[PDB]
Formats: sequence, structure tokens, C-alpha cells
Amino acid sequence: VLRDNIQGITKPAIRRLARRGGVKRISGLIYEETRGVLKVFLENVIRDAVTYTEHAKRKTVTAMDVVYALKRQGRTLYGFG
Amino acid sequence: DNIQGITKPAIRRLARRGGVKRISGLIYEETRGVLKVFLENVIRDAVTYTEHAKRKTVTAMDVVYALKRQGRTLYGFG
Amino acid sequence: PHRYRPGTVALREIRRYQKSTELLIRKLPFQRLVREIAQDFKTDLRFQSSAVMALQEASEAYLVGLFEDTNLAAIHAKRVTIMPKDIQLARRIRGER
Amino acid sequence: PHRYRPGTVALREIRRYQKSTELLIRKLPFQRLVREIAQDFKTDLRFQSSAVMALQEASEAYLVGLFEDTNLAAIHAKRVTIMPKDIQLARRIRGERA
Amino acid sequence: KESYSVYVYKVLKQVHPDTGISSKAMGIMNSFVNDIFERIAGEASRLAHYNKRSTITSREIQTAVRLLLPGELAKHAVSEGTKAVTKYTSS
Amino acid sequence: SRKESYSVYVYKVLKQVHPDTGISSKAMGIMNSFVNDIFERIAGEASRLAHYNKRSTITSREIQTAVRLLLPGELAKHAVSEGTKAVTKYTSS
Amino acid sequence: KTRSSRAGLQFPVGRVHRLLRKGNYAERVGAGAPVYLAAVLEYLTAEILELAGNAARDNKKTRIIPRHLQLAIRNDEELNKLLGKVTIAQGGVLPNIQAVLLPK
Amino acid sequence: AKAKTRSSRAGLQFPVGRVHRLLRKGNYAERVGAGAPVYLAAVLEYLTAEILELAGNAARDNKKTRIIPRHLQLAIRNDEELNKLLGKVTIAQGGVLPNIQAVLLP
DNA sequence: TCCCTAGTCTCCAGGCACGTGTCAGATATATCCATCCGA
DNA sequence: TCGGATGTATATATCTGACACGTGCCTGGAGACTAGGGAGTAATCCCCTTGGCGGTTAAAACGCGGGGGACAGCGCGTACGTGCGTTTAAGCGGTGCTAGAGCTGTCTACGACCAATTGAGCGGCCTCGGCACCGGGATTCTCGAT
DNA sequence: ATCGAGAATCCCGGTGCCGAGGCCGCTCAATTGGTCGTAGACAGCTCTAGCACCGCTTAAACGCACGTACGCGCTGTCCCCCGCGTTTTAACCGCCAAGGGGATTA
Repeated sequence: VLRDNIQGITKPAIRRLARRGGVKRISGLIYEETRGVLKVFLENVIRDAVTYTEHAKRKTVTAMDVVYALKRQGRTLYGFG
Repeated sequence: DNIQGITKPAIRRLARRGGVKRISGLIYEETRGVLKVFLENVIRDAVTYTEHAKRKTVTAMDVVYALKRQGRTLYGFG
Repeated sequence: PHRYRPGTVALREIRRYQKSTELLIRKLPFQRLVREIAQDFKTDLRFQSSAVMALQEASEAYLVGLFEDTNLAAIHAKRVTIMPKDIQLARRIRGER
Repeated sequence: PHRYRPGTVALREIRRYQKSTELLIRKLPFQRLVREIAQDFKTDLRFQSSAVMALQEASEAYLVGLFEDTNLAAIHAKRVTIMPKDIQLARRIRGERA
Repeated sequence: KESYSVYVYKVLKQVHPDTGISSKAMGIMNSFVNDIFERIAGEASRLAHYNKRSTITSREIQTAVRLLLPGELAKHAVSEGTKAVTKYTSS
Repeated sequence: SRKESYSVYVYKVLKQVHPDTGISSKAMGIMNSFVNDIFERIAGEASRLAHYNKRSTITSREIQTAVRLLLPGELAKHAVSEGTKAVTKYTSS
Repeated sequence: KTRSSRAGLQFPVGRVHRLLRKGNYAERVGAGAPVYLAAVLEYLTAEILELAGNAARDNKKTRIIPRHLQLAIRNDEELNKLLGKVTIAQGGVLPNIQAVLLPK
Repeated sequence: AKAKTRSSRAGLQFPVGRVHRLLRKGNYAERVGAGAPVYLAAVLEYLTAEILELAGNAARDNKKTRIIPRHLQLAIRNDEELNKLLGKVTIAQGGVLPNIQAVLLP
């Protein structure tokens, strides 16, 4: 299995995402909160992607499955698929 | 000028139900404008539904569909 | 004359109005407001009373939710009183503006 | 040696990450995180590469929007530094985790 | 006018034989049932069109229920649906 | 299997609007997604209009009403003005 | 004889099947779709009504009004997640006063 | 006989036959009117033109002849009504709109 | 390629309009007491 | 920390109008039967995904000033609650009364469907030009100086 | 109240490259032209409920004092987050091997 790869979303990456968001100064406790939020969001999206895959009798998650999972929650990703 | 009919005590009562302990004076104007915008965004769509069915009477079901379109589903009327 | 320290009657009104299901807005003014707003879209649009009641319930619910988020924003800024900037912040974050 | 003030290498890098359009998260750690999360719902999944790319793009757009709302909430509090309370308030007002 | 009033009444008797439901609450329950019906049916229609199928079966309805309803609620709903389907087919 | 797309039509419209402007593959895919999304939104709204009035046909009246519902402000004043401009031409042979 | 009694449900399988046909959802509707849909709807209705009956009993009333339904929906985490963007008319709100507002 | 396609008959660039076929096969309703595909193709063509004009203008502002997803995101987010129409839409490889709060400015 | 579901004919009974007693609930009035404000 | 004074709980009488229970009846659900097509099942191909290794290097982790920003404390003054007397229109009991929402009957255009018919659109394959990188120079902003 | 060294950023031109665009072969999906069943457009009818009015009570809004508490600006501490230099290190690219299953038809 894979053990705690949420650390892979490193502090510089969260800093870069905040900089693109328009953030000038970041506290040191933001990183854990952002990692938790990203884990929650990915869990919700991937659960629906896997549900769509399971209904299609497939074993590989296609890009259209992720697009439809995002469209269900009102994200509507363009370009992919 | 019927927006003034949404009186200061009415907005105060809505704030109290929302759980507000102290209300600034300016809010009683802002909320009115906010309310106005919301009503417009609903009523137009309701009227649009009424325009489609060739009616001159806005039924409650038109309001229900206009609310469902904007993501605020309403239970109790249809 | 007995005098209540400021706030207590406010907290009391909060407890009263979170327990009731009434509409807290006079129905006749709201009907006139709805008719005035609908005048801009079609002239002589009759409104059946059920439609005006549905609009009133929806508008109240929306305003109560907005005031919940406004109170959260005012408490966030280490304040007790809500301000118009709190309403603007709530509306922007929710996505209305 | 020449040093820039703490509040200017911050402005700088905000203008170039807003100007640029790449991802800003390493691809393999994110793919590995996706597989870690997904193996709790269906063991032995084979994520299509485009699916991982779409998941990444959506996740980063969501986090950037969340950080915009977080910055607005932090500035609203007469502050500049964003704290976890700002993210929590932004999520609560948005609708997530009510 | 067709509504779910008598059926909601029967379910209420089954779960709470000593309580009643008002007309306004009965209309709210009818609107809630219609809302969930339209949600599940629309999601099942989308699932049918996504996979180029021209039919709605218990598989699409089950997947729609798993997509829509939250965790414990969706698990219980799937259990009740499968129980009813197997009971219908066996008899 | 042959996959359909709105690539040629978007390219024609682009050349009609900007004669000397190209478009990348990623942007073309985004335009295909946008066209499909707006098509599905308008079609769903028109289907709901047909069902609400217990009608069994999708007429240009339903599409006009759906366009007025979805597209905001002036964007719906022009598109409708566009649509009524086209269909009349269609019914003038 | 009725399909509802055959499958043990109380919601009408015939009505659900008719609405599935006439709602324009798919070209054809399977025989097992309406029974599953009726079972899911009935389970959800039973959950709502059981929680509403609990709320009414907590309020010392033996009649379910919209306030009891709103209390039942908002007090359940998953029922409130399912109906997050739904307004229960004349249902009120669930009591919540923030701790900062409370006095010393 | 002779075929003047319905797109040329109505004066549109988008396909009328394809939109009609997608409306018929999309199970939106039992029957589809004759003017509905023409109307829908006209609306789609107008919206595509409205995106593409602003995208080309933004590409000109970037001194690039080709339209990239960043130009589409700039065109969508800069326009008022198009941003309102696509408020819940993410354009991949589109970046964000350059915006710095005035408080953070030195 | 097979077996499932649309479509049709016949039949009937369950579920929708309609009518009526009556009790759960709203309301008025007195009493009890939980709580807030001041030396 | 008790006393005085408010504003909720609590019990009892007392209407009352929706709730729930019979009754008619009728139309939509059940049961049988028929027919054709959607997809369940099997076999195949390739292609797309996974797994793995070697070499580079941009990026991440760690450590160290150190200055700016979060945070706490104080004083003030003004803006908002709390209450009380005054006004004003909301709410409810009637009335009319008629626009128009909803239900019924023709029958006609209108869309569906099917059998030819062919041209617009897509897949495959060049190819040269816009764009990305790089190397250098000119310009601009910035920070320790005054 | 400027000022110049230093670092970052923009510009200008050269080179390469890869992909956007163009063109041709091959389709099968859009087009024509008929019949044909029928959805609703139109005309008509009937009730019903939405609009308008009036009169009465009275709850509710409102204006005015008035106190007070709290929103806010100012000042001081300290702490923690940022800029920067040094040291890993794992992303990343290129390449190769292999097989699981995602699309296809029958």
C-alpha cells in the first residue's frame, strides 16, 4: 500500500498555490489545513469517479469519469474529454 | 418606493432569527437592496415561465420552478 | 424604573424568533414590493396569493441564511455587531457578487 | 549582501504565478496521492493518465479559489497573514462543511 | 392530481402508529418524494446516456443512489432496494 | 469509431470573426466542451419547459424561453435576436 | 396482485413505473427499476418520518408539522447533507446562538 | 434533387441537421420542432462568436496570433455576462485573472 | 441470439373526489418559578 | 449575594376546524399474449497503462538572522440597544365583479418514418511558419545610503 | 528629497521544432420526397379566484431621550514568518519490457 503521501503536497507547493491565489503572507499552520482540505476534496471527487467506473464495468478510471464526477458537484471542467 | 415597506424592525427580526446580537444602522438599507436584487432574479424567471405558458397570472408553481432554477429548492407548494 | 443592561433583550429576541415559524415581514408590503418589481417585466401580471406567499418564504429563508453568514463574518473580525462590509464579504464568498 | 524586504519577494511571484498558467504541484506526488485515496474505494485501480491530469487541474483550481476567498476573509479581519481560521470561515460561508 | 399522500400516511403508521401528519407537512413530504424521484431518475438517465445504454435498470438506479445519497444513508438505501428487488424477483 | 466534434464550425466562426487568428488544440477542445455544455443546458431547460406545460414537442418557443432563462442580461437579448433572425430566414426558403 | 405488495413496499410500483416511462428519461425502462426506486423512496420517507416523529414526541405533540420536519432534517448530518439546498417552507431554523454573543 | 443544407438555408455556420439529430437522440422530448434546431444552432453560433471575438482580442493583447486556453480564460473572466454564465466552470490550463488586493500593496 | 420489454386487449379494484364527526391543538387566565439588575 | 421585579413554564377550561374515516366510482394498474431488438456473452487486438532503471538538476528541506505583523492593553466618543408615548397602516370581516385559468370539440398543419441519394465531414498524411528557448543588451524597480 | 549599485524584467534577434493548418480519399449522415397518424391551434364555454373597495380594531412601526459598551485608533512586545544560503533528493526525462483490459465485432 501507500502510506501518507499527502506529505507530497509540500509546503512550497501550497505556498505557490496561495501566491497564485493572491496571498502575500502565510501562517505556518495553513499547510496542514490545506492538505486536509485537498484530501477531503479529492476523496469526494474520486469516490464519484470510482462509482462511475464501477457502473461501467471498467477497471480503469477514464478522464470522462473525472469530468462527470466534477460536473455532479458543480465544477464543470472544460477541455478534458 | 415599496422597498421602504421592508421596515427596520422587519430586518431586525430577520437578523435576530439569523442569530445577530448587534446590528449596524447601515444594514437596513443594504439588506433592502440585497433583497431587491434577489426578488428581481427570481421574479424575472417566474415571469419568463408565465410568458411561456401564455398566462397573465403568475402561479405559485412558476415561482417554485424559478427558485429551483437558481438552486434554492422550495418545499411545501408543489 | 427597571432597566435591562444592553443585549439581554436582544439575546431574548433571538431565542424567541429562532423558535417560531412565522414570517416576520408584513405580508401586505411584501406583496406590494413583489408587484412593483414584477411591473418591470410585464404590465398587468396578476399574482395569485400562493405565489406571493412562496416568494415571501423563499426571500425570508435567503435573508436568514445571509444573516447567519453575516454574523459569522462579523464574529470573524473580532466584532459583535454586523456591518455592511460583512454582508458584502458573505455575498462575495458565497458567489453572488 | 543585497537583500529585499520581507514584503516584496511576496508581491513578486504573485504577479508571475498569476501571469503564468502551469500547475505548481509536482506530478508524481499528486498521482501517488490520488492512488492512495482511491485504493480505499476500489483496490487495484489503473488511473488513466488524462484522469490524473484532470483531477490535478480541478484540485488546483479549487485550492486557488479557496485561497482567494481565504485572502478576502483574512483582509476582512484587518490582517494580512492567512490563518487556518480564515480557511475554515471561507469553507463555512461557501457551504462546504456546514 | 396524483400524489403520494396515502402512501406516506401508510409509512408513517408503520413507523409511528400513534402520531399524525398535518396537511402542510403532508404536502412537504409529497414535494420531497417528488424531488428525490426526479433527482434519481435524472441521474439514472444521465448514466444510461453516458454508457450508450437505452434502458434504465436496477443497476443505473443503484449507481444513482450511490452517487446522490450520503454514506450511511446511501448504504441503507442500497440495502433496501436490493432487498425489494430480490423479493420481487423470487416471488 | 469516428468521434464527432464542433471543430470545423468553431474554426469557421473564428475565421469569420478574426480572419488572421489561429487556435490551439487545447483551446479547440475547450470550445467543443463549451458548445456541448451550453447545448445540454439549453436542451435540458427546454425539455423541462415542455414537461411543465404537458407538451410533447420542442418548438423554437421553448428554445427561446430557455435561452431567456439561462443567458444573463444583454447576452440573452442578442442571442434571441439572433435566433429569431435565423428561423424566419429558414421559413422563407 | 399489486406489484407493491409482491415486493413488500408501500409506494406504488405501478405509479413509479408510469412516471419513469412518461418522464422521458430513457427509451425503455426495465422491470426492476421501479421496484428499486420505490424501495429507495420509501426508505428515505421512513427515515424522514421516523425522525420527525421523534422530534414531535420531544415536543410533546402527536402531529407532524413543517417545524418537526425541519428539525429532523437539520439535526441529522446526512439528511441535512442530502437537502442542503432545500427550503422547508414555514419550517423555521434550528436554534443556534454563538458562544461569543453569550454574556459573562 | 438539389440539396441546400439547412445551415445555409438558415444562414448559419453551425450544423442544423446535427443539432436536430442530437435533440432527437438526446431523449429531451417526444417530438422536435422544425425551427428548434435552427434556433439552437443560431444561439450556439452567436455564443461561440462572442467567445472567439474576445479571445482573439486578448491574443492580440498578448502579441500571439493563436488562441490558447489562457486567452479563453481572460476573455471569459474579463467580460461581465460571460463570467456570470460560466461562473461554475474551470477552463483547464487557463490560469487565473491577475488581481492583487490593494491592502497587500506597499 | 435470446430473453426482456414495448405495445395491445380485457378486466377490476385501489386510489382519488366527496361528505362528516370529533379531538389535537390554539387560546385565555391564573399560578409557579427561573433569571436579571442593583446596593 | 439576597431582595425586587420581570419574563418564561405549567395547569385548567373552552372552542374549533383540520384529520381521519366511510362511500361512490372510474380510470389506471394487473394479467395474458405477441413480437422484435438491446444487450449479455465470447473471442481478439492492440494500446495504453504499469513497472522499473540510469543520469540530471530544479526543487525541497534545513538553518539563521531579523524586521514586520499578530496580538494584547487603554482610552474615548459615538452609535446602537432599551424603553415610552404617538401615529399609521396591516390584518380581517364582508361586498362586487369580471379577467381569465381551466376544460371540451374540430381538424389541420406538423412532425415521424421510410426508401433512395450524395455531398459535407472526418481520418490520414505532409510542411512550413508561429512560438519556445537562449544569449545578450537595454530598461526599471528597489534598498541602503544621503 | 533624492541617488546610485544591484537585482529583476523586458526587448531584440537568432535557431530549431512541432503542430496547426491544408489537402485528398472515403464515407454515412444529412437531404428529398412521398404517406400518415395525430398534437395542439383555434374557437368556444364556464366557473373561480384575483383585483378593487370599505370599515373597524389594534398590533406594529416610529420618533425621541438616554445611557453605555464596544468599535476603533494608538502604543508596546514579542514572535514567527520571510528572505537567503547550503545541502540533499526525489521529480523528471529518456528508455525499455510486459501484460490487462478497453474497444471492437458475432
